Amino acid sequence: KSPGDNIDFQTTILSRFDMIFIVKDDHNEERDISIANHVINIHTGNANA
Amino acid sequence: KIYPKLHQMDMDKVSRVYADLRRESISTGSFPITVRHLESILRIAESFAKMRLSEFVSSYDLDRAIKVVVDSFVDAQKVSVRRQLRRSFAIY
Repeated sequence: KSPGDNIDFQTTILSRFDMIFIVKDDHNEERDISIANHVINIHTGNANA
Repeated sequence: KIYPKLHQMDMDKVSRVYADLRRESISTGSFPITVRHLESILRIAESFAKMRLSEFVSSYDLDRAIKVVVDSFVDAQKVSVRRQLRRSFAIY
């Protein structure tokens, strides 16, 4: 489906916003492993800090 | 008094588990398991270490946290979607 009718609010509200980002989730494992490693580095890994 | 931590030695398994959770979840397609579930696994691992008065989180605490998270996620699914318990996530 289009971005409109896939959203709760009025379609024309999308006109008011300057830039609209569709943050789709990609289920590719390369990205999943990287995100998990990053998020663990966040959680007591103390690497990111 | 007890503020536990983890160490990078226990990164590998957790990442793989997260991936598996994702892939059995989109195959089912009923419930999204996002990065929030990985960060809930981490929190429950910290709690498991806290009840043992430990200052670092052992791999057994991580295993117990993973078991709790996967059991809660599985029991919130449909009977048709519940297969992930019998033959997908039976390893955990």
